Amino acid sequence: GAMNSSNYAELFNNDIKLFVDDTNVYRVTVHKTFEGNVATKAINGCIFTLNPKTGHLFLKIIHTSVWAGQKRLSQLAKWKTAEEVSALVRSLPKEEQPKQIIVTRKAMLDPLEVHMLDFPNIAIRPTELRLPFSAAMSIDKLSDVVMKATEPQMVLFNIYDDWLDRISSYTAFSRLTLLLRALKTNEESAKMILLSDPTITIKSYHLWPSFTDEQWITIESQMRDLILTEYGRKYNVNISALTQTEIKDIILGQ
Amino acid sequence: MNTVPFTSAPIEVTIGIDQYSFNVKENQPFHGIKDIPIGHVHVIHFQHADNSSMRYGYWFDCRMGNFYIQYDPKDGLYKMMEERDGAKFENIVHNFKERQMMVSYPKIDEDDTWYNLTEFVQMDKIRKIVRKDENQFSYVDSSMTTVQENELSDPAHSLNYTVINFKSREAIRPGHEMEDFLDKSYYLNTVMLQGIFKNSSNYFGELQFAFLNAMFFGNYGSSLQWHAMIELICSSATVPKHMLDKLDEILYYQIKTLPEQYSDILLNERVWNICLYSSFQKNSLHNTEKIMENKYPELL
Ligand SMILES: O=S(=O)(NCc1ccco1)c1ccccc1F
Repeated sequence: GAMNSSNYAELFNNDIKLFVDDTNVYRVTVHKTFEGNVATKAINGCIFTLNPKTGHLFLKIIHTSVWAGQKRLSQLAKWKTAEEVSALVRSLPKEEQPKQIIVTRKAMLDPLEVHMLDFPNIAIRPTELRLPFSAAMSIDKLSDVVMKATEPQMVLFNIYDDWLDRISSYTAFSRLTLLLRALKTNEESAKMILLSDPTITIKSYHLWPSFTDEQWITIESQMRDLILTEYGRKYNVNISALTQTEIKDIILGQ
Repeated sequence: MNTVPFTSAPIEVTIGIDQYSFNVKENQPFHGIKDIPIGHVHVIHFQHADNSSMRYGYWFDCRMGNFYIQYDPKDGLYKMMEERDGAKFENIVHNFKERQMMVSYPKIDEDDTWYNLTEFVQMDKIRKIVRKDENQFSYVDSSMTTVQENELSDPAHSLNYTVINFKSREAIRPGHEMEDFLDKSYYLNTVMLQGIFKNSSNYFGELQFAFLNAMFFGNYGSSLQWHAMIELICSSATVPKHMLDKLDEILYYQIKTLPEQYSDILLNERVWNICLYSSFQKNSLHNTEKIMENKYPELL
């Protein structure tokens, strides 16, 4: 059924699964026209399709040309996402096809189910988890490839860099969700934390800096404090009063 | 005017004939129903006074044979049977009529209700939904499941309604996923009308039969079929004008006839709200929308 807190370890078992997030597929800037009406201008988007076990990211770039002369774009964006996910599954060898696809937004269930009728053994699932995959466009290298695309393009990333050499996919996924949650709540501060030591660089073939296990623990701390700081600034709450049980619950709760 | 004689009424029972019903007492000298209008299918139905789970009946057409009811004390129900001997049957009916032991099918002359509910329903189509080829009449009850319900357990006792499934390969052409899912016109017009039903009359006949089984037996799978067939039309942008006008008439008489008190179990909130207020055909069912709004405004 629905993916939640109760069945979270299932993400890291040996059944191939993909998360699909469609938040960044249809992206617009809203502006005034000369006559003082409002209009949108579409920018390049992307489907965020992630194997939470391996870190393999299938970033399908959605070029603005997709939308030309189309109506009801927010509805079309769901169906185009479902088409591209189904085309990706079909492109994978049988033993690489997912057994489950978890959609981050329930409006994707019918579009994806209808595009995947050829795959009746692939379970299409919602999640109760509030996942911060919208913040994918706050990862510089991902934003750059989307913005520069002049045509439809698929780009393959490992969103965990080389972390699985040292940690489990459970820990890699928690690290990724905490990073994305921070970037989503305060991008400026999140990035400042990630670059605060210019000696720790991002390798050409990586998205994140080359932190030691010790530096990752410190960074993870600073990210939690940022999420807490921002939750404090948001709700007008004295955070210095909070307990560790109170605290844990608002990154969880978030 | 045709007659369905009863051998006897050994158990207390509510007997239905089409939209009419009357209570018969244990061993009441009831010998059946006369003046049944020729030209239409009919349904005789039963609800035992001692056990309301026992809810069942027979679709028949008096043009196809001489039918009577006889209680079977072993299977514990009123069974329909065909009398082959024309002269025996005529003599049975004549006696019971002379002794006035028959209720008269109580049709008001102004009243087109039964015609309006059964306009497209034909015994030959019923006999394909309800498979029992040795009889010319068809048994239905409250618990019989549909072929579709049995896919998601006894095939011989099933209602073989046409399977409609909006999220099936049948409903959705490869490469027209969004178009076919949001506008069911292809599924309605090519797959169902041209392909399976051959014409709108057969489609309406199954729709009407599904409603009637839902209303007279509280058959849940029939209710599901009636709603699917309404939704498939209302969710199609392209429907012949004659079908829309006829659908409005069909549905109006169904809503008109539904017992006020059964609205809650027999009407699907989501389908009706969608069909009357959201769908392509939201403005095409004036009669139906007016009777629903005036009779069942809570549901909406
Ligand atoms: O946004 S990134 O592409 N990745 C995440 C990030 C932010 C800071 C460190 O890592 C990036 C930003 C700034 C400098 C190098 C980079 F790799």
